[PDB]
Amino acid sequence: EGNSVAGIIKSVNETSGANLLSSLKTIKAQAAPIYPAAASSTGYSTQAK
Amino acid sequence: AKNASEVSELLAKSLAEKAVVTEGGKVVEGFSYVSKAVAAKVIATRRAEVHE
Repeated sequence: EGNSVAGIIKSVNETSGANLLSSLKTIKAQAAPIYPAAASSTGYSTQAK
Repeated sequence: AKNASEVSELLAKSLAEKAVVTEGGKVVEGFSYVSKAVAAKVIATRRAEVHE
């Protein structure tokens, strides 16, 4: 797992000048941190039981 | 004959694009010159690849 800036730095450097500003929200999102999604509940685990 | 103006224009342009440099009527062979329009595309290339 490399760091997010060197992925931003690489994938901005390998992006031509015409498709730069179109491709900036896909570099913003590829280096956004993971916030894991809410699964469905299936609550009351074995230590709560 | 409707495209006779086309062949007449191209006949001049083929002689003109490889135009030779004459010093005193003497042709200097191996005379390389870079245009003002060729050199102004080298600039606009260099200005655009620095701006990016």
